[PDB]
Amino acid sequence: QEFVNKSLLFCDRNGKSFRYYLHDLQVDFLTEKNCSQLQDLHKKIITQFQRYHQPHTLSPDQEDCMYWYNFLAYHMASAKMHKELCALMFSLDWIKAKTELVGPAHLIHEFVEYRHILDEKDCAVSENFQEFLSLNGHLLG
Amino acid sequence: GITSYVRTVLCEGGVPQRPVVFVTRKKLVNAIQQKLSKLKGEPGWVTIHGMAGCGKSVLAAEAVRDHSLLEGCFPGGVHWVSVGKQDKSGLLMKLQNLCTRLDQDESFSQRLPLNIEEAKDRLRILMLRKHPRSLLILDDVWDSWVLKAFDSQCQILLTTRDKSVTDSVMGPKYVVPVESSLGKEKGLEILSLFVNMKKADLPEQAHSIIKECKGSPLVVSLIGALLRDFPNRWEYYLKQLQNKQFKRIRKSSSYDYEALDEAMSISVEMLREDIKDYYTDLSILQKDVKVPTKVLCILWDMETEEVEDIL
Amino acid sequence: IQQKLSKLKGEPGWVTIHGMAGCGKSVLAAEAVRDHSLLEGCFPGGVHWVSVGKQDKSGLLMKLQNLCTRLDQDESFSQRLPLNIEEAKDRLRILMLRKHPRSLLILDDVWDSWVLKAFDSQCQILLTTRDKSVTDSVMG
Ligand SMILES: Nc1ncnc2c1ncn2[C@@H]1O[C@H](COP(=O)(O)OP(=O)(O)OP(=O)(O)O)[C@@H](O)[C@H]1O
Ligand SMILES: Nc1ncnc2c1ncn2[C@@H]1O[C@H](COP(=O)(O)OP(=O)(O)OP(=O)(O)O)[C@@H](O)[C@H]1O
Repeated sequence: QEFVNKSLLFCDRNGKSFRYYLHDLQVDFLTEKNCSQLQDLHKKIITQFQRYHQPHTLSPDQEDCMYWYNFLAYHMASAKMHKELCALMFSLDWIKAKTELVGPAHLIHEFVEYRHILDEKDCAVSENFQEFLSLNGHLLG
Repeated sequence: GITSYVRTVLCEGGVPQRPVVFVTRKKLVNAIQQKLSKLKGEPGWVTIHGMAGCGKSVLAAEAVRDHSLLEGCFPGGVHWVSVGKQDKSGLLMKLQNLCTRLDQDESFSQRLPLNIEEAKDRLRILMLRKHPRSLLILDDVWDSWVLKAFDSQCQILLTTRDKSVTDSVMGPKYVVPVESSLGKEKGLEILSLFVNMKKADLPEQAHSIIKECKGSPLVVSLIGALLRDFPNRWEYYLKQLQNKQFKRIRKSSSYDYEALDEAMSISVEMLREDIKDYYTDLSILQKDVKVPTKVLCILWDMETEEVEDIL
Repeated sequence: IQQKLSKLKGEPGWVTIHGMAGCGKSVLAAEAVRDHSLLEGCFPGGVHWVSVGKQDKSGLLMKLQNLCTRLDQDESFSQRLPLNIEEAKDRLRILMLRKHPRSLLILDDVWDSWVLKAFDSQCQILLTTRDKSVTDSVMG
């Protein structure tokens, strides 16, 4: 609320809720200003999250329920922790939750975009996942 | 009959005006007006008490809405001048400022008095010849050193921490006990103006928290601004404040200070080590009980007469 | 904006426009207020845009000494300047009361609430700042 009061943050008041956002340029500024602290932040919140709720435990009843499915892979990828990204996404539990809370299109998009992010063996596996995901999307939703 | 002159001047204010959201303290407005007339054109000291942000000017604003009351007392106008806590050099700088205030058009020399004795003389001459029959109001009087230069048995209105200040000065004393408070519906009127809801449109929790706080306007104002932004959950700030309210934890506020200690420390620190501890030692008593004097002898290790005087 | 400015109805209020240097903050106001009759009856004595910027205490004092001069363009009063903030408050009040009543002083680039402390007097004030939320720290 203070950030908003200082023009540092924009607030879409969704009735009783407050969905906060930045404009495009407002994000671009810090994107350049911040360095390696960002990867540390990425790695930090991964451990911290797990110290509290597991990403698979993470039920749709939460507020941040879809948050972590929309962004955790992004965090690991940004962090360049391909070993953690592999461990996260190569999982039928992770897929199950993400597709029941968020949906399979974003997922597929990631398995594609992350082909240049992952390691050689990992890419070969991820390609199995790229074909795997074609199986579903029938029953999903 | 409020003259048209006042009807226009109130827009600027010679004195501070009433709030945007208020309840007229009907119990005090009429009685204060009736007590002000007891001067009958004779000298006296009228003192209003309270701290910054607790409605000290708010009281006066509604109480003195009657023009004819003071129409014949101060034809030359009423001026509200902030004084505050000043030391000797601050009183001197304030006296140099007061000289300038009486010559707004610079008709006399731009030079300032050099000492207190000279300032006394210059102010007297200007109030005698150019500004006779007018009221100078001293806002926030804290030190008797300042009052030493004003104790001259004249019609003086001032604001301070305690109405008892009238005892240190000479002349007929008039004070306000402020025996009035706002109730439920009055607090609901305050709310209605803040959120523009009818009191009937307000949730049950808004009525419940009034039953808990008994409708105090200082609490209603804060909570309204808090729940303006925060989802309307009275429970949040209610149970929170029961833990150690926002008088304990300073928050953003329109009030000059969010801690009581800020203003209070002026009167507490201006004391002596033994009775400064005694002041703080009073908190061991389970409120809210009216206790006779004897009970504090053991606590202070003081003799009955010693306890009585300190109290 | 024209329709919202008329909501003052001759009563006090705080109008705040927000943005940063070079992002069209003055550009917005320039087109929005092209209607004269809107403010014709609000400020007959004129509108003055005065740059304030980020000032510390001594900067506010120097700015107050400058403001005193601004109200006496023809040097009809003493060339001497106020010595402190309390005096400056008084001098400005007298000149705005008697010589420049019914006019608008616009404070460009407000950054610090220390400055606003000397202006929060429930008057018709237009100012520019980083965030429109500034109106919450003042009354009216
Ligand atoms: N009768 C009342 N009805 C509604 N609100 C009240 C009443 N009395 C006090 N208040 C509230 O208390 C606040 C106190 O106002 P203010 O800040 O003017 O107090 P103060 O003691 O006069 O301080 P200062 O004199 O420096 O302004 C008001 O803004 C209002 O929120
Ligand atoms: N509606 C508009 N149409 C066209 N150009 C615009 C518009 N709004 C902003 N601009 C552009 O943004 C620039 C901002 O102007 P300017 O430098 O006056 O902004 P500022 O925020 O008012 O800064 P300052 O107030 O110190 O001048 C303009 O010169 C123009 O290039």
